[PDB]
Parts: sequence; C-alpha cells; structure tokens
Amino acid sequence: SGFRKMAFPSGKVEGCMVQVTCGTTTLNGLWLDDVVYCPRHVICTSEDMLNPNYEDLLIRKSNHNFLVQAGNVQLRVIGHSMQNCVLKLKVDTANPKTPKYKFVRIQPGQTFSVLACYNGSPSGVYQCAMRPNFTIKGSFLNGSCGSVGFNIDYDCVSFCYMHHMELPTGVHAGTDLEGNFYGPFVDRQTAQAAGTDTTITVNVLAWLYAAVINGDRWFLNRFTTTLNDFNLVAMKYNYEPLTQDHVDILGPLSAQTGIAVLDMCASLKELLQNGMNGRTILGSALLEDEFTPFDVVRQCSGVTFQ
Amino acid sequence: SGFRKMAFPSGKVEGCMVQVTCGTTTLNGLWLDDVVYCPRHVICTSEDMLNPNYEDLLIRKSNHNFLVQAGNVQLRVIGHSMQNCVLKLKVDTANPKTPKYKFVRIQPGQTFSVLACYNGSPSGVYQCAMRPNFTIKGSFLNGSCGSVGFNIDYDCVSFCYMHHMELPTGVHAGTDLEGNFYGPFVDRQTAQAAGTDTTITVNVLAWLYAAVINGDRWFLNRFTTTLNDFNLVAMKYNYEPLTQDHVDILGPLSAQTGIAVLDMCASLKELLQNGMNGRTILGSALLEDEFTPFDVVRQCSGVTFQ
Ligand SMILES: *[C@@H](O)c1cccc2[nH]ccc12
Ligand SMILES: *[C@@H](O)c1cccc2[nH]ccc12
Repeated sequence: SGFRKMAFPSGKVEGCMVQVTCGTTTLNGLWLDDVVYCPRHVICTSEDMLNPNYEDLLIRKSNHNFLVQAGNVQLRVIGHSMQNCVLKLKVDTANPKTPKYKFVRIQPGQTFSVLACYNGSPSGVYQCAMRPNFTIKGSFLNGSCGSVGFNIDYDCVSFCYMHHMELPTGVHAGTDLEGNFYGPFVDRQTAQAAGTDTTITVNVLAWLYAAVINGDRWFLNRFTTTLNDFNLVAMKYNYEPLTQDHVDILGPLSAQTGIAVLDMCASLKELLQNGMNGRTILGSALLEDEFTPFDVVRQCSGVTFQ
Repeated sequence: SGFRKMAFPSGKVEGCMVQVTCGTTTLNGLWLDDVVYCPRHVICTSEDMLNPNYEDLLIRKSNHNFLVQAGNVQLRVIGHSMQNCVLKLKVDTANPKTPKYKFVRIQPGQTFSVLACYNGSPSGVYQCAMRPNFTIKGSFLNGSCGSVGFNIDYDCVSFCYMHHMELPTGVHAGTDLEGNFYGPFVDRQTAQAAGTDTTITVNVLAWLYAAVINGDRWFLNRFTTTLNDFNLVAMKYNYEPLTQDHVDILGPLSAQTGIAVLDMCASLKELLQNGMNGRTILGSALLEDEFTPFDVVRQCSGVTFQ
C-alpha cells in the first residue's frame, strides 16, 4: 500500500543524454543510434532570439560548429539537418546504449516521466502530466533545454517530450520528438502565455479509486447521479467533461472496489460542492488530477519493466 | 522554476538489482562487487513467520538453496552469512556495473530516493523522507522486499535503506544496509505499530523558502518572533522543535530571499494558527515537510551528478 508520484526508472534514458554546444549556447541532446536530437534554438544568439529565420541561420553553420560530448568523450558531427523545431546531428558513432524506443505524441491528460538534465548530466527524475492547455508544470532551470519526457513499456522507451522553454506563469512548453510543439507556442520571443486550463476529471476519479483501494473511504456516499447531471456540475467547477469512454476506462477500478463509476461521480460532486472540511485523501488536501487510470493500476496492482 | 518531488536518476542502482529465491519466497537483492545483500526473512516459511530463530534456520541451508538471478542469467552462490537483519550471499561473479558506493545511515527528517522493484526488475522511482517515528510513507506491494533507498553525490551512491515490511497503518519499515532496523521494529510477526509522529519543522521552513523563490508570497508578513516563542507554538501543533543549528542551516536560503529565518517562523506561526483560507503554496493545500534545505537548494539552484 501507499501511493506516490512515481516515475519510471531512468537508466535507459540516462545512457542517451549528451551535451551540445554551439557558439556560447550549451544545452542537452538525445543520442539514439547515430543521431543526436536537440532544440533548434541552440543555433540562436541573443539578438537572433527575437524573430529568427532558422533556415538562414542553419545554412551558415558547419558540422564543426557543433560540439557534442557524451560524458567526457567528444562526438564527431558528420551531418546536420532541421526537422520542425528540432535539430538532427549525425555523429560518426552509434550509441551502444540505445534502448528499444519509439517517438510517440501524447494527449492532454496523459502522464510521463521527465529526466531533468544540465550540461548533458542527469539531475533528477519526476512525474508530469500534459495539461489540457498543452503546458506542463515542470521543474526546470536554465540549461535544461533538451531534457526529455518518456514512458517505458516492458523494455521499450516511448519518448514523448523535449523541453524548450518557460512561459511567464512558470509552466513549461516543448515539442514531441518530431519537433512539433505541444500547444500554440513558438521558439521565438513573444508575449505568448499559457491561457486557461481545466481539471482532468477522469484522473481525479482514478485517484479517488486509488484512495479507496488504500483505505480512505470517508468521501463515499449512498447517492448516485446521472452522467449528464454530473457533467453540469463539472462544467461549473471548470472540470473537463466525462465521456462514456472515460466511464469504460474506469471499469476495472470500479469492479475491483465495488463502487459504480457514477457513484464515485456522486462523491466527486459532493467534494466540489462541500470541500473536504479539514480532511485529506492520500495525504492531499486538494483533489489530485495528475494520475491516469493506468497509473493507478500499475501502482495499486504492481507491474514492472525490463 | 517549478518545484517537484524529485528523485535521483536511478540508473546506477538499476544495474545492481537481482532476484533472490529460497524455497517458495522470491524477493529482491542488491548486487555489489561479489556480494548480494537481501532481507534475512527470505529463509523464512509461513510457520517460521511467528518467532523464528534465524541462526538455526540458516545453518540448515546450503549455498545451492539460494537461487540468484541477474536478469535472465543465474548467479552461483559460493558462501552465505548473516549480518543483523540482512543476509550476505557471496556469488562467483563481481557485478561489472558496481558503482562507487557507501553504506550510510540517515537521520529522521532526511530524504532519499526509492527504487521499487519486483522479481529483481525495477518498477518505479520516488522520493521519501525518514519520519521522526522511523517509518517511511512508501508505496510497496508484495514482492517489494529488498528494494533499496539511496542518495547520489557526484558519482557515488550512498545506500541508506533496505525495505522489509509494511505496518498496519500502511507505512513501511526497514533497515540500513548493515541490517540494523530504523526504529523499534523487528522482522518477526508481532502487533508492532508506528506510534506517534511529528511534523519536520525545518523542512517546512525550507519549503516556504522554495515557495518564495518560486513567486508565492501571500503568507509573508512584517511580524517577527523569538525562537523560544516560535517553539512554544510548534509544540502545540505537534511540530518538532527548531534549533539554532536549524536556523544556521537555513542561512543560505534566508540570504537568497532576504527573509530572516525568524521572520519566516512568524509566517509559519500564522499559517498554523490561521490555516490557508483557501489558498495554496507550491500547488499544495497543506504544509509540506518532506523537502530538506538541501533538496530546496539542489532544485531551486540546480546541481547535477555524474
Ligand atoms: C532551449 O530549449 C530553448 C528552446 C527554445 C527557446 C529558448 N529560449 C531559451 C532557451 C530556449
Ligand atoms: C521482506 O522484506 C520481508 C522482511 C521481513 C518480514 C517480512 N514479512 C513479509 C515479507 C518480509
């Protein structure tokens, strides 16, 4: 028992992190096979950081302008190209630590692990969710550009996020590993901002089920509600609508706890309308929305990876 | 910016995890050089699990009774011995992935990373603190015995915890890597229970400083307090006393924020006496006590490891 924000073991990703330097900009790159992936903003100078034409900036570069270091061993760049907002550097050495991997793009509401890095050296690992507004509430300092987010399934690493920048509210924006931004953000200097967010309803319900599995029951009740009536309440409190597919996805947790999904919706309705009245759920005084139904099932049931 | 529960990168520990089977009990072991460390309870059967004499149980064992598997490769046990509550199995192969390491014992109030494992395969990583009552609020299912907790300093892994058992409130107890239990717990079947806990005051103050660094200031005030007057309030709310050494340890964070330590104590006094009145600090509606001053400085300033 217990319930923690749990990241995937990071070893398979640690062996891919390298340092990329170009001019006076140093950031992180991801070394898979004989390609290093990094944010294209590495080719930018401070004056360039206003409205850059990256195609012009890149044609002016030579392979030898890119200094790539894997630990204390230098990698020879032998080609370079741009894909959307990422750069692809061919090096003369395939990474012998390349795991089996995929490049996947995730949905708002999904979670992933982040390996924060600086100067190509991993610093820490933590769990994040992609917000409905396509930002993530990360923990990043300068030099963390190019740190990646990922999930692991058996032995295969699905990379889903590369970090690019911090927005004015302190939240973070980046791309998938094809270089396409999550949300309406750009890698140039603008007044861009997060814009309005919502709470991930199906994840809150999953977490209430985690709580019942772990012995917190004070918020349960005899009442039930209809899906339409719950969704009218979700809308008032800025929760996102609950669909029949969400209900279906919650079936296994409902069957394990014996609590009908619509019954747990009635409990959530009461919690939004009454607050918590000084009590806690799984050590939190707030309704937590950064655990998916899958996250709850891995942690309360117990699957590993190799 | 941002502030997350952040674990150390787990790769160096993943390469040490193995599976140990004896009879019908399977759990995790830690393989360093040519020794595998695991809980001595592995030699116990269900009837033995009432008041076992482990010295008798162990003399009845042969090396060949211990099946040790590193991935899908079997390790030959060539010796065995008991140290306090851990078992030490000599194998015929030194682990080529052995990091530089130390066995350290930590203090209540300190934090560490936990690599949860099952069948010798790492499952997830998360951050924990050692509670004042010598338990930890972990996330563990059956088969997680022998999972370890650790910190990393530059390239050196300081192992501080091996997991043994779950107590009736759902919290967890284990040993240091010398096999000495944290707190008044034993590896036999009793009615043992956690017993009363307190809140780690210096860690709460560190986290308030993290919040100010990250832009949360609503809880600040002009007031100050004396150390004795704060400690009278800490005692009412079951917080642990604040010492002059705690004040000294908070000096760097105080100097960075310009907020005197005793001023931040006056803020904490107000928060205990008034609650939070519907607001949050670093995304929490509770006063968080599982970040040390060191944790705040690594994350709000930014050190890595190799
Ligand atoms: C580094 O990830 C990056 C990418 C885009 C824009 C930007 N500005 C400062 C760093 C940075
Ligand atoms: C496995 O860590 C362990 C250690 C002591 C007592 C005990 N009971 C069930 C598992 C276990």
